Order: sequence, then C-alpha cells, then structure tokens
Amino acid sequence: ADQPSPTWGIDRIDQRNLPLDNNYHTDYDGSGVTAFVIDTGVLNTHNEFGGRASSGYDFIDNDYDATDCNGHGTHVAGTIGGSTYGVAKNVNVVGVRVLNCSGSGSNSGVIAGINWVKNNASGPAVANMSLGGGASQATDDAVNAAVAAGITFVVAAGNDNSNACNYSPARAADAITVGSTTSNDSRSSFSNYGTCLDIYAPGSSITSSWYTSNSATNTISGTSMASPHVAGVAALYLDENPNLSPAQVTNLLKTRATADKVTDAKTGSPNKLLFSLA
Ligand SMILES: [Ca+2]
Repeated sequence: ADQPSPTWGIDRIDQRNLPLDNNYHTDYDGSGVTAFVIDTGVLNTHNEFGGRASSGYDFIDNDYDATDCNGHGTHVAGTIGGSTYGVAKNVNVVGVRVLNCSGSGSNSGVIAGINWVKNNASGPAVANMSLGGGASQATDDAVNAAVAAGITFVVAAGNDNSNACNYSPARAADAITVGSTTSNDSRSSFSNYGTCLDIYAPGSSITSSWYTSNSATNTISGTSMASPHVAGVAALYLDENPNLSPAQVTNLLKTRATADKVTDAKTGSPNKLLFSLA
C-alpha cells in the first residue's frame, strides 16, 4: 500500500535519503502481532485504532481499565498502530498503564507493567516504553527478563541531551534504545546519545492521536515519540516473519537501517536511522 500525505515521521522511515517524498509505503501492517504500550494508558475508542486497541492492566488504579487521562500513551500508541499516524496499521494495541494523569509513576509500578507483559503476552509481541528515570538495576532486570521470555522491548533514550547509559530502562542491555531525530536528519537537541543507543528515529514534532476526543491529534517532541516508530517497525518485521526472536528483530532493525544520515549523532552513537522496508 501507499499512504499519500503522511505525517513526517512515518514519511521518513520508508526512504533512505531526504527530501521527504510525501508517501508512506507499506508491504506489511503488523497483522498477527501485539504491541504493548507501557505508558499513561490508551484511549481505546480513538478513531485511529478501529477496534484494535484494548486495555491490558492499569497499575495506577489497580484494575483492568487502562484508558488514558494524560494523552502521552494515546500519542505513542497511534505512532505504533494508528490508521493515519501509525507505522503498523493493523497491529493489535494493548494499553499497560503505569503512568498517572500527570505522566508520573513509581519504579515499582513500571516494573509491575513490564512483568505483566512478560506474563501475559501471547504470540508475536513487542512492548514500547516511552518513559525513563534514574539508573535502576531492578528496572533493567525486569526488562531483560521479559526480553529473555520472547518479547521485543523498545524504549526511549531520554530527553536529557546526555549519555543515555545514565538512565533506566535506556541502559538495559537487551532493550532496543531509541534516540530522536528532526526532519532534516539532525539529532534532536534534547536527544540522549551514546553507546547505549541502538538506533535513531523521528522524534521532533511528531503528529499522532490524542486523548481529548476520538478524533483528537497532538504534535509533540521527544525520544518518547521516536521509540514507537521503532516498535511499529518491529511489528512490521514480526508480521513478515513471526519466527524472529527479540535478538533477531534487533539485528534486522540494525542491518536494514539507513546508515550515516544522522548529523550531530555524538561519539559512541550508532549512526543508524530507522528504515521500515525489507
Ligand atoms: Ca516517504
């Protein structure tokens, strides 16, 4: 399929070179794959999802209603799997709410959400974590264990304009850690960087769904916006080949990535820009 006039992020990922061609081509769509969005919740009824979004668990309220009262998780989820704004337009979306209405949460609750995905994922699965905090081996262990259990984890590098290795789950060995770029292929000014990164993806001024109505959109910036582009492409690859392990997904992302495009990428950063096609 070819989507004309896509938002810039997804426009960027299906081509090697600028300028943007105002087209988002897909050969796959994330069919048969589930993307777990560990975040502020998801507005399941948003027009973007067409029924494909449902609640996993809410660790803020302690119940099964993982609706979004912040917006962040809905935006992240639309980048992964929205009809208009999304990479993988037929993926299943499951909200795992670990962040409150103000976008905050405890290490304990985030770990609870990671474990929940590990224990509940069935079939080809990817999990996205557009969130981070101070270095935590407890958090890293939970991520690494969920990955060892067969779920590809994709996480934001963080918005500190610093070495991403200082933060969890960014530094977690088996996380795919995602830095942010702009529409001219610069590292975003806020993007964390360095050897704990695996890949770069569009993260500045990304348009996607928002929680205020079933048709609402928002345009926001962050490694939190870059992460779901990568999670969405993992879902494409797992539709294409449902037999890939997380390690094989990681390798395929890296071998398929566009090389040597990111300017000001910083010492130790992999100069790899997300590429969605096979
Ligand atoms: Ca394009």
